[PDB]
Amino acid sequence: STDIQMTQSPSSLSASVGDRVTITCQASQDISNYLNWYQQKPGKAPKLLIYDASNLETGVPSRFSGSGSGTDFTFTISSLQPEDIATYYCQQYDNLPYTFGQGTKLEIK
Amino acid sequence: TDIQMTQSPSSLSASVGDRVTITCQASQDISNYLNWYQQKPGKAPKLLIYDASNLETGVPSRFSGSGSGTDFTFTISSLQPEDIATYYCQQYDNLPYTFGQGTKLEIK
Repeated sequence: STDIQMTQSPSSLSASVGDRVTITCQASQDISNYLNWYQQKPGKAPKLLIYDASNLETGVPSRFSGSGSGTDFTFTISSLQPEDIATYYCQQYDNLPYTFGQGTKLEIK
Repeated sequence: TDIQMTQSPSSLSASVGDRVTITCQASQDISNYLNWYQQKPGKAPKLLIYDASNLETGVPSRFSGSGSGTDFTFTISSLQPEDIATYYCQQYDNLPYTFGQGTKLEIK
């Protein structure tokens, strides 16, 4: 088994407050729903937002969502807020080693 | 109810060739199910060590991990310039698979 590569796009984006943010990840192997989305702010650890492709982690605002199963996944922020400025990552958990996408750095326009 | 990983130190500085020692404590027994990731500046975290002590492909021999249960150590035997990064432990005994807070390593 080759390590699973997660292809995340875009690498950076800017948008305005309220805008819809759309990030994609494609897994190099079928990973079912074993895909998480994390938010990382400077100097902090990744924080789990979406687990098992589409489940909202406790305490996380509902503007955050995920979809997909198999190889193609999408993460959405339906209305971008100032506090959401961070780098986001997809990560797969189907098989060790757990692998991250390359990240998407968000900024406000 | 999520397992708390207490990683220390938060940051350190050391010299090329020095021994770097990072610890993680789990709030409950996680057997051997501990990962160590390296996150180089601007990059995603990359898994170096799994099952507490097993090295991934291409990880050089200066990296090691030890411990079981609640008490774990990550060691760089001889720090190299390319090792400057933030390191994270992660338990994968019980979902969610929670992370330590990180250790930011710099050169003196």
